[PDB]
Amino acid sequence: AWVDQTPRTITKETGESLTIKCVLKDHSCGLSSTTWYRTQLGSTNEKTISIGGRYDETVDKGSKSFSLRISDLRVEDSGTYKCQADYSPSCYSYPSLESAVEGAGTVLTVK
Repeated sequence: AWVDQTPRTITKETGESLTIKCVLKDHSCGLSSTTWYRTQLGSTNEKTISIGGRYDETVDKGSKSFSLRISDLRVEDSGTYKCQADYSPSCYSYPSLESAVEGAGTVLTVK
């Protein structure tokens, strides 16, 4: 299993929107949950993104893909974005019991 994250590099203007797409690849079952992270340009700390406000997530099990949309881009949205997909190696047949894979990241530059 691995996650394909697109786009890997992008520049946007303020007030524009970004959609990042992650698709879980080479796995026999669906993903069990997703998480999005941000490290703002200039900083070293990875923050977990809460979905709500200007952040919108759409999970499409079927294509096994999950997408993050950020509205009304601000200059301070600049940074690296990462997606994580949780999954069971055994498709949960073995009790509990998980692993995760993450996308390559998206380097966003606003304005």
